Amino acid sequence: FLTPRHIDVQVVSQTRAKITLEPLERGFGHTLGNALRRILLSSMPGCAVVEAEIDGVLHEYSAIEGVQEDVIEILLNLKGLAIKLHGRDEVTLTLAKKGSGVVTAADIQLDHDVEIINGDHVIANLADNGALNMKLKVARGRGYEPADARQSDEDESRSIGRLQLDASFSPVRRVSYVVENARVEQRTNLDKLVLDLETNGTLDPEEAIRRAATILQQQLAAFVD
Amino acid sequence: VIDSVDASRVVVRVADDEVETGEAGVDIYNLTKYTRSNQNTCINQRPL
Repeated sequence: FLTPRHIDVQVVSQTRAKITLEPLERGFGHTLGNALRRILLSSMPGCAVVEAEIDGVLHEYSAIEGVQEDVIEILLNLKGLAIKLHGRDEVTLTLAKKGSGVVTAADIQLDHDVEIINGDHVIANLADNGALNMKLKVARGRGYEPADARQSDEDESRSIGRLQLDASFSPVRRVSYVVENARVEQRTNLDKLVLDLETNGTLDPEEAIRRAATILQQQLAAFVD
Repeated sequence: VIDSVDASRVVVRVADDEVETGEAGVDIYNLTKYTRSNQNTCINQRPL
């Protein structure tokens, strides 16, 4: 009998953001709260580094000269990046730095459609006797996918040159919902939802509820037809 | 005092107190890379 209209988005921080949709009917508050929690963690649009190609190393196990951290530790730091793709689905990024200076997420060349959220995220430590240069390639996916499942874009010749990573992108980390009480002066059984959303910054919390609404409506439409 | 830190090797200086007459600062520490152990496990050393 009641429908949520004109929800409120209380942004308290860049990562943590709480939302209070609307005071719903009793019984449907706790039902929609647990239903929306499993949607934000199952399938959400995200972007991460799929593969990284270095023109100075053959495989990911052997280390290089000039970098303090190992190559394996470098590939483990690229997973923590938060790259937002507005228009393009797959883009190629570059990175190159020479000298005694640490490299961060801001060292990547800027683009008109590529926006990196974090800038203080370190990658590796450099020195004066060595330098690094590599090419990054990100893509848009839905859920977790290992490197052995997405076996595509290969010609039996890029084995020693190209290095693949483990795509584990997840824009949502923590979801918490409680049942509060509200007054509308129409009925006595009113309750609202307070979703404690924890997004890494790849997507806006306002669009997270809209993207989680069209997927639930598409699953419930099978019962009507 | 450490002179230069690298993933392959690390070098350190020698203090003037506990040093000899000639060739005071000589310290070459070669860190081992990913080699095969006796149980088919990996072993490596990372500078800290």
